[PDB]
Amino acid sequence: SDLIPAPPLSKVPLQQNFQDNQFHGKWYVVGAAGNVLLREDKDPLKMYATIYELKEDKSYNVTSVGFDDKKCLYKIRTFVPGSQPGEFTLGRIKSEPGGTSWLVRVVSTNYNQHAMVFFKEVAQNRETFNITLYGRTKELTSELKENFIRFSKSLGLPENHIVFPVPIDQCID
Amino acid sequence: LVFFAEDVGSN
Repeated sequence: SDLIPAPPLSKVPLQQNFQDNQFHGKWYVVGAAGNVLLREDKDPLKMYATIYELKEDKSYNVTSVGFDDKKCLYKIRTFVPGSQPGEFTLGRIKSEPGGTSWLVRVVSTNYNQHAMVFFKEVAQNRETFNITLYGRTKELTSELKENFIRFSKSLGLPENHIVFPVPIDQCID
Repeated sequence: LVFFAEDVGSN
């Protein structure tokens, strides 16, 4: 009808012995694959950054920097530690209608260079999910590309459901 | 969308 079924959590590995204070900091969104498709309006999706800030209570203050309409956009929220280290939930979700509970899981990371992070939504029977490719820089090697594509496909996503955003020199640096 | 990945849509 619109989307690919969200794969079981078994299909989604977790970074063994996840290290809080080393995943902290800025990650560029250099790749994105999701079951929800796009508008393809204009055609290129701009690159954006996400700053993970570790707090005392082990939650992350998550600030995302984007650029659109001659404006720098800032999206601030909290990632609450989930059942296993490397897993997060989205809390404080109330008020504005749409009880969307998010599931966050760190699959793999260098801490120093790359990370791949799984995202799952639960809201009204049909579930939206995406995998995000993070890098400490904006560079994208064919090796990292191919790695990500194959990981996407193993979760049931087609080639055309995978996006590699064009790098920008505005807001995100 | 500008924040097309991660916890999409929120707020």
